[PDB]
Amino acid sequence: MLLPKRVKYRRQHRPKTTGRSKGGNYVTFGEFGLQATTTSWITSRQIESARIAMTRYMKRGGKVWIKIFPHTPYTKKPLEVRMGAGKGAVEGWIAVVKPGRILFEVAGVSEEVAREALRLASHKLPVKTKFVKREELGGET
Amino acid sequence: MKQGIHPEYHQVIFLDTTTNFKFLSGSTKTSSEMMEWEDGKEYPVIRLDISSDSHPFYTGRQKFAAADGRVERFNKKFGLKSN
Amino acid sequence: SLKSIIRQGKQTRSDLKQLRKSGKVPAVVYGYGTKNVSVKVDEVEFIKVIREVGRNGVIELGVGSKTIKVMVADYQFDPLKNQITHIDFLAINM
Amino acid sequence: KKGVSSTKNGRDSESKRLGAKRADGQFVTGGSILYRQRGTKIYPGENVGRGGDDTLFAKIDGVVKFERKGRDKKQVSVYAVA
Amino acid sequence: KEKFNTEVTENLMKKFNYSSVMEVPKIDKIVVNMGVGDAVQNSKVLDNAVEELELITGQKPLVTKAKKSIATFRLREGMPIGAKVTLRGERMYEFLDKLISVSLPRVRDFQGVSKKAFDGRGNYTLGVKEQLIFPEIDYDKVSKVRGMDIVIVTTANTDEEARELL
Amino acid sequence: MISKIDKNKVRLKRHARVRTNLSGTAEKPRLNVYRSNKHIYAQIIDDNKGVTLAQASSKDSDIATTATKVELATKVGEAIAKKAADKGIKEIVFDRGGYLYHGRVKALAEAARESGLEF
RNA sequence: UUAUUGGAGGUAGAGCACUGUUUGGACGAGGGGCCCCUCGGGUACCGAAUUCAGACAAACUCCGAAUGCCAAUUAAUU
RNA sequence: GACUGGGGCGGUCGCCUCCUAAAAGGUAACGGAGGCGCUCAAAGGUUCCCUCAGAAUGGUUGGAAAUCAUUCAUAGAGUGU
RNA sequence: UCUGGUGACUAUAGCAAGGAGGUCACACCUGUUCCCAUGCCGAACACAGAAGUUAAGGUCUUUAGCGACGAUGGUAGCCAACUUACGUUCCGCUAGAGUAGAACGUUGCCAGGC
Ligand SMILES: [Mg+2]
Repeated sequence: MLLPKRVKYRRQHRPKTTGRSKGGNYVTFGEFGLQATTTSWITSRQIESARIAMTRYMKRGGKVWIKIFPHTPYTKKPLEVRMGAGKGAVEGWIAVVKPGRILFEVAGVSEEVAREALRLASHKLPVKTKFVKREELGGET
Repeated sequence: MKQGIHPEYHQVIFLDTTTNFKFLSGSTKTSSEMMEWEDGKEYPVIRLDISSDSHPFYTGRQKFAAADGRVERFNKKFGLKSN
Repeated sequence: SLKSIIRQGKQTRSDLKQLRKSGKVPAVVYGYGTKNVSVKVDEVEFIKVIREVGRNGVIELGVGSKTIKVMVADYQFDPLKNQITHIDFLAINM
Repeated sequence: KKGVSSTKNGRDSESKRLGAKRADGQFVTGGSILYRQRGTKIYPGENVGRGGDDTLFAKIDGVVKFERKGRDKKQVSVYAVA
Repeated sequence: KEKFNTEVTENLMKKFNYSSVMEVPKIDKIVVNMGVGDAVQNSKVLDNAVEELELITGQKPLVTKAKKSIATFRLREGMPIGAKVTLRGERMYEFLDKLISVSLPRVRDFQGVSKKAFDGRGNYTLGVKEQLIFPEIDYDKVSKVRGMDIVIVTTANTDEEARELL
Repeated sequence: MISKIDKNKVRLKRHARVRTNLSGTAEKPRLNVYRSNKHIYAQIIDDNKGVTLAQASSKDSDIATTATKVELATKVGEAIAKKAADKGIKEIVFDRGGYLYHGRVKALAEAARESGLEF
């Protein structure tokens, strides 16, 4: 529907990626963060909505980041066509999420309000989730 | 030094102070400070104005020219008027 | 400073996932004292030992002969499972 | 629907069959090619001559041997059949 | 001339506690230069004037950077020179150039490393050869060099060869 | 700041550039030329042997040169030929280091042909 | 076919050193107005300057596996 | 006239480089990006010589764009196309 | 193995910084009559000299700040096989990168002086 998050293309058509597996990508900025866990990938529209939520329920300002950005398009072509001919026009952008990325992170608040806003996010995304504290990476050198 | 792209010069009398040589050099006739500088690769004799001692610039600060009578004068004038 | 240990055989085929499942843990220690060692260790008493001395404190790792003082370097944590793998020690200088 | 309306990019049969054509430890005859390439993806050494498309061959019989020179760029060098 | 060089040769060792004559600066290049945003005929007179001041031809490089917005590309340009060993040391004496309003002797430091120069202007005269037969007057850039690591030994150099500082 | 760098290095570039054309060490021995300000050296050498077969140094044996002269170069250029008679080898290639073939180097070579060693 | 040695390339993977994308900081090189001054102050956004950390790629790679492929005056089986 | 995700209209029909191409090669699609249907009497050959873009600062032509000027600059330039 | 010329070696050689020395090496260096030469210029190249000097170049000593090397361990991936349709899992080969440790202020050949 809406695609605010965008960039210079460099190219407008691309073979997809479809996810298999990974871990990692701990928290580095804030304290509290959301961990995606499971089967899907994403468009930007979704992320925007989640940001609306996470900005409202936190008054007192309260800081947010998005560690990821969609670097990839999502093509989908005219309605009720026969297959065959050249790959279709643009409709979307994509930020793939294996199990282990950390989409949303916050700090400036307590442990609770974070957790609420993150519930109110994970209902508004495909992926199952998990709540995390920044206490440890798996490497510090 | 190529031969066909190189000009030359002439003109005229050497000096009085050193031996009576001209060493492919100048002869510089000035008025305020009157050094007959035999120091110039190209044309003498040169009816010039400065020796670099004339103006208070190359040598340095000097008395050379007032530049003074004006200010002071007008000042005293206006002063005595109201006085 | 007190850790009960088994000594590892260094060819412990990918079924060592059993060890990690048992709460046991692999690790190594090196630096100034000796050349290289592979060990086992419990996770439980290790997370005790973190708070006990601190991150970079001086543990006396277990052998059976002389314990070696160490200043724990590194570990490779994994999310989605909430635990540690392959701790890294360091036999310090004096 | 069908036809409408596009490129047709695609110029898809474009082949020249490059690569390598001998191997180490291989007796070889004079005039024989070892290795096609472009630029100098491999340099020549001894007993070798190059051509007007950066091909490589052996001016003389022997045994093929590739080598390293400067941590990036290799070279090929026949050495004498005993 | 070099007669002064024998004096400053002493002054700059009095002043800076070196341990060697060899650590002293020494007479090095001049470079003249000119230029135009565009020219068609004047180049003949560029060479004319510069060849009249200096006793040898200046040369005509090109603008080689792709410009298509100030003029076309590779319009003729320039008259640089390398003036040297003794034509050089004679040239530094030729400095007599007050024309009318040279009351600004330009203390301010030409390149921050050891090159301090009296970059200047005009063709009326250079304190030498008043011509007064012109199409036009043109700025005549300069550089000047002493192998050193600081502008202050240099300012001491051209000052001890009696430059006006401020 | 500015510095006329040592001329050995640009010489070195000019030395290895010609060898890339080829050296000839494995055809017949190569003769080289170093050029100090005060005097001149020379050697012949071949590979893979790595064996230096000739040397002819003016100041290193016959001291007190004193002036770098073209003629003195000719002496040394003969002397390697005599020093090569014992081997008699053969019609050698002549390396130019990174130097011009103008003389005095050209004089060394010219008076090296004077002896019985050809190019 | 297997074992043993050697060998060409640059996928998976990993990564930011080029290409290009990107987030938040540090930011200073400096500006734009609204306004003061009236010579300067410039008070949100910024380019690039330089960098801390974290990311992305069939048509980016400082790197780089398993497999396969090419030969062996080599050996066993067939 | 053939292809042709029925056929038709549309589009293409030969050649060069890449990617898809699965670490040799080869390997299709109405898959994704670009071109070619020439030019040179020197831009060829050969012997010599040299090393650039960018950046910093001072200076007439002041987008710090024009040439200068050194320093830093491992190829970021240029390579008929 | 003190110096120097020329070769080989994956930059473990380097790069940055500082300390020391020269008339035996080399260099700066004085100069341009000749050789010759600079698109302007003896700056460069070249020829003739050796007035001055260790400043620079270059050589030696030391530094691990930069860059290159860099294991061992365990991880991702994957060849074979079993289950399974699971953005699969378990088992057996193999074995990265990144990274820590550590390594590193070169090593040898030939001639000629010594
Ligand atoms: Mg990948």
